[PDB]
Amino acid sequence: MGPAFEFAVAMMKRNSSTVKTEYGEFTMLGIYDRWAVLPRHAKPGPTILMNDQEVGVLDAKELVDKDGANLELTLLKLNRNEKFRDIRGFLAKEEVEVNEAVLAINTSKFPNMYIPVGQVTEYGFLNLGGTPTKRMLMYNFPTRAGQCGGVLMSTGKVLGIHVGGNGHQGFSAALLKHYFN
Amino acid sequence: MGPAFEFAVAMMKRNSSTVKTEYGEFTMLGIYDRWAVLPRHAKPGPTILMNDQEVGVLDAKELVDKDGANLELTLLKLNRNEKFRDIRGFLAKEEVEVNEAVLAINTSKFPNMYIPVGQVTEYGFLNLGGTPTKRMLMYNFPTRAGQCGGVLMSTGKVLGIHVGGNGHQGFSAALLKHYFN
Repeated sequence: MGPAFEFAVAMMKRNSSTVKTEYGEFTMLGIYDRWAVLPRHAKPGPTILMNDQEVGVLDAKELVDKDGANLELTLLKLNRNEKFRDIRGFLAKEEVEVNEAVLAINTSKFPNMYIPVGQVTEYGFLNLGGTPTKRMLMYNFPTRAGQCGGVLMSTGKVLGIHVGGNGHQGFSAALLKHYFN
Repeated sequence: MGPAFEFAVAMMKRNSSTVKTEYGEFTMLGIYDRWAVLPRHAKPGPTILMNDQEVGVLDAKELVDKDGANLELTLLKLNRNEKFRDIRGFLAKEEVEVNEAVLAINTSKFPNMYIPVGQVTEYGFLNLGGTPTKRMLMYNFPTRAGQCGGVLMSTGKVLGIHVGGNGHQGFSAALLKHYFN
């Protein structure tokens, strides 16, 4: 658990920011270059607020699988000079299962908070409030709203982005390496 | 940092509970026997809610120093059979300063959350919203309300209880071993 928290703290400090869209405040992870990811429900507009400063959004991809199914992630390309530390080598080729994960949240409502969720299992398919969603990861933790965007991590691995919950279970979209080109 | 989080997680799981008084929801730490501590502002009544079950409060001591100054902690003795794991040997004789601390919160608004606050320094005297307060510990973290009661920890040490903040600084009351007799 300790090494996962140590990994998470350094990761969040280096690659995470707090983002405000018209739909709420979210944790955001920069992946490489000027590309980041948000949970789909952040519905970013043509501009976002990133650490309280206004930033233009050049592109927004709502990710779906080959048979069109919802993946619940939105990739965005930001209009800014500074480049994200490349973290693509932390992203698995496929769904990671682990016995000890930490979920990191970085917003106003949850500033630098970390949650031990323990075991993460590829749950896979999920009807996420009406929408057929795939590549879900599940862990047991008493969900609240505003955790959306939280980053799911273990030692050396960024596993996914928190996208939903039901009182004792949380769901992350798996953050796969191939999303990133 | 990792060992502190590992310490905190096990400590919270063993000795902490979520408590509702008429003044709010708070993290509570059981110390030994049927004695626990709350931040003063929890103002517990003759009964509390502890993990959603009603519990009688046999005694409540608002702690002050020898010259009467506010210490911002309330000790309470609970009317229940189950005994707290004795954690008095984790409590320092005097104010602990450390370079890496973790603040643990366990309520509905913040369920099993952990925050790296880094360096804790005996700040000592503080005018805590009108009240002259002593034996304060200070750390830098972007405070929100509902963190009251949070438990401040490092590897092997329970340092204090979170009692106040101002946007970038948090304050804990030092949890001294001698309070406990």
